[PDB]
Amino acid sequence: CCYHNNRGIAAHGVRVLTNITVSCQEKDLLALEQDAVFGLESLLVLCSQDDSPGAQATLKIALNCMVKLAKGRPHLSQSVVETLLTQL
Amino acid sequence: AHVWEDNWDDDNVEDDFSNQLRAELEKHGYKM
Amino acid sequence: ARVVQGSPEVPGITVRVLQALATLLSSPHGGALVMSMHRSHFLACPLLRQLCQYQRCVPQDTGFSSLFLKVL
Repeated sequence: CCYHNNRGIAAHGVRVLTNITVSCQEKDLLALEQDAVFGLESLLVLCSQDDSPGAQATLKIALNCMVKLAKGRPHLSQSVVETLLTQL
Repeated sequence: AHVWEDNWDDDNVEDDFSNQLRAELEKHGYKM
Repeated sequence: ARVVQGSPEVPGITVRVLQALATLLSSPHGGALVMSMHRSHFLACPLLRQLCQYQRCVPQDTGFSSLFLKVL
């Protein structure tokens, strides 16, 4: 559901993946971290060029997930910020 | 549903003093 | 640079790191142009390049896509 066509279901899925990443630190989840960060930028390049209030809410949800993901795991964070500059 | 919690500049977070400041300050629209 | 995009699709399938981001930024710009219908004849060339790359070496590309980089 993070790799789904609809924007809102993608936002909910990337929230779920971000929340799994920020939460409990078992080893055999760390690969999802990589998936997580790519998911954000993928969703971002879907919801940047749309200019609709639903897409604006998707921007809100995605950027809140970006902040929380960079907050929980700082070693992803640098990759996080550089991807953001690309869509800037 | 807000990204930045310590944002000074939201849609409507402007107190009264800033409200009359904006009212008398946006009208001129020129800066040197 | 349609031939350059077709060549880098196999390199992107092998190892992309940052080239996949450039490809995604190029494709969604064409998608936004097609939303405005501003003569966006760029997705068909990438689709033909992807079809040719799939027809060249289907199994190695499929294994790299479904094993190494599922996200991209």
